[PDB]
Amino acid sequence: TVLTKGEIVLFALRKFAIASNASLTDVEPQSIEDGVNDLEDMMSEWMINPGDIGYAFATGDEQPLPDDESGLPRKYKHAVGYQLLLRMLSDYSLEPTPQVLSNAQRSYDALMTDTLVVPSMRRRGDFPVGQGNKYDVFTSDRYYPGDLPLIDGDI
Amino acid sequence: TVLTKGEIVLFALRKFAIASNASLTDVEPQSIEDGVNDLEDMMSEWMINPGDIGYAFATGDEQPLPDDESGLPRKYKHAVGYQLLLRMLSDYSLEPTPQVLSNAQRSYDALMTDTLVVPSMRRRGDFPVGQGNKYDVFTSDRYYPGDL
Amino acid sequence: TVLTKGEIVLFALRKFAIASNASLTDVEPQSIEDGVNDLEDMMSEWMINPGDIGYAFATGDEQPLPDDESGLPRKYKHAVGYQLLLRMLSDYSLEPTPQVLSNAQRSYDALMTDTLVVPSMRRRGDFPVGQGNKYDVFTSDRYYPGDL
Amino acid sequence: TVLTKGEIVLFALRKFAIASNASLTDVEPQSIEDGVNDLEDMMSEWMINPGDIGYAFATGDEQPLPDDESGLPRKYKHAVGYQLLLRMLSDYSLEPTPQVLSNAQRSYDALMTDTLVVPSMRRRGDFPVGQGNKYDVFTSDRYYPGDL
Amino acid sequence: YDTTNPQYNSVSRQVEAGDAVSVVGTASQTMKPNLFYNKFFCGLGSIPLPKLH
Repeated sequence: TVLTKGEIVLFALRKFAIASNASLTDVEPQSIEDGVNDLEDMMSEWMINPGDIGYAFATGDEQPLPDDESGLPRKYKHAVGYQLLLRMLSDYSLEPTPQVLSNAQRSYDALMTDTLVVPSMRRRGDFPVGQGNKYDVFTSDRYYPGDLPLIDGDI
Repeated sequence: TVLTKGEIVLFALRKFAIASNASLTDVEPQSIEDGVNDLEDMMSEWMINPGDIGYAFATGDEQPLPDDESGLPRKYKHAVGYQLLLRMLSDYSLEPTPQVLSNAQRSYDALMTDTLVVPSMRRRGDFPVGQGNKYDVFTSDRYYPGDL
Repeated sequence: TVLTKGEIVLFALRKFAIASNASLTDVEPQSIEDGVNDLEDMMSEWMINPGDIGYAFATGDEQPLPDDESGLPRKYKHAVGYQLLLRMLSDYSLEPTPQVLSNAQRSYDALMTDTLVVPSMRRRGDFPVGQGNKYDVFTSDRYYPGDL
Repeated sequence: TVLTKGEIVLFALRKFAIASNASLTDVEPQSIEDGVNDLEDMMSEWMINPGDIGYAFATGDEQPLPDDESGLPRKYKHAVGYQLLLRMLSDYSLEPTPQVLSNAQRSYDALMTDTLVVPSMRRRGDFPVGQGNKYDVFTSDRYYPGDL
Repeated sequence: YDTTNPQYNSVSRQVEAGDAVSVVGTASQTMKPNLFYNKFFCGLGSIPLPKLH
């Protein structure tokens, strides 16, 4: 239904065969709690470089739990899982094969595509407005504003 | 035909000889569930970069099943299977061979060729319309709208 | 002699010595039906990039049989067989060889040289017609029709 | 929450498996003391090139303790931990893996991105101000100040 | 009969199911009908054809 902080840590640790449903050896729950903490710190530092994506942080001072819902869309779980796996691979003294790196790169590019900006720079501010715009009757001003016009806030 | 979600996972498993008749190996139930979940996640992700291809997702409580219809045409089966195989081989810690990579990239190139649209630029909006267009009685446009 | 389906599958199996008439150990029919299904999907995909080569897809709802008539011309046999062999070798955990790759490339080029079209660029539609063509004033023959 | 100094050292040790539950190895108190001292010294050195990032130093001629409060936001935790791990690896006679180096580089790049300046240099100081600015009725300056 | 865009109504009520209709005329009568129309009812035009070489 909804994405939870537990199933991301289960997509990780299974995409690299560390632990799985069919595995005869399972990882201790302390490692899952550590993975949840690592995920929270990762999404906390992602607040600056890739921007906000919709993470639901643990409001207040209470400790996070793996059963909380994160609110992320189902179309963002692959990139997050691959990045988290890349981060936690060194914990178990492993190395990433090139195919895993390629998949992670593709997922990261897909995620970064969806959050484009293209600021589309505005005019200068002293740029003249031509007589063709009829600054005498149509628009009172005769130069480009350089700021958002309003009705009562008036800067 | 219907091309159920179960068929796609079985194709990927048969390729690379993880579970096939030639290998004298039968498929475990858990691997099928993992493959179906990975297919669901991959097709949910594919809604942005490649585009929409008409795949049908479950409603409410998902619980996707191998007997559920997929809605994909028969053409995209090979591309979807190869992409799933590439994203799933890491579960069993297997390095793909170059031939599989070439097949996958060729099928993906064909898939992206099928759904390619090239946008056409339009006039600025203040661009004049010449006197040859008869903008007196034939049209009222002294300039192109050109923005939509 | 019509080129029925399954004959292509048998040819692909023979050319890599997986199974043939002289093999003491043969392959189960499940592999053969998997091969014909793979051929069906490959033709469905080929309906996009190479083009249409007159393949006779199965109608209704019945699955493709290994004995029905494919309807392909004889000249495309090697091309289809080599492409199927390339897309099928990975099923048996095997890797191709340079000579097979060269043969497949040559056969594919021979197949592709038949579908070539090289479209011609018509007139712009605003291009004037020379006055020496002796047009008619009221029939709008002063300019090329362009398209449609 | 609070991110005490003991959180950083344990994270740094765990990330290379010096002492973690997965490795079944318990932590040595001497390693904790050395890690705390190294973190304090590294922050004191970071007070020049990366600039202040909100660290809460120990005062009163008292040695740092793990139970104390670092005073840093959780965003810098990964970068600080990776840097400290890189500066402590030589103590145990180890060699970093390329993935660890890439992760540390990415975290440091994010940290540097978060603290950009771009000072945006001012005018000269003897540069004239145009007559269109009305430098007497509306302004008292005929030249750009360009100072302080 | 549009209930969302009442501007374009051209009839008093909707033609619901079960309404009674009728056909004007006779079973197999034939005749030469008279015609009445407006200037802008239908238009006629003749396309000129191109010369051949």
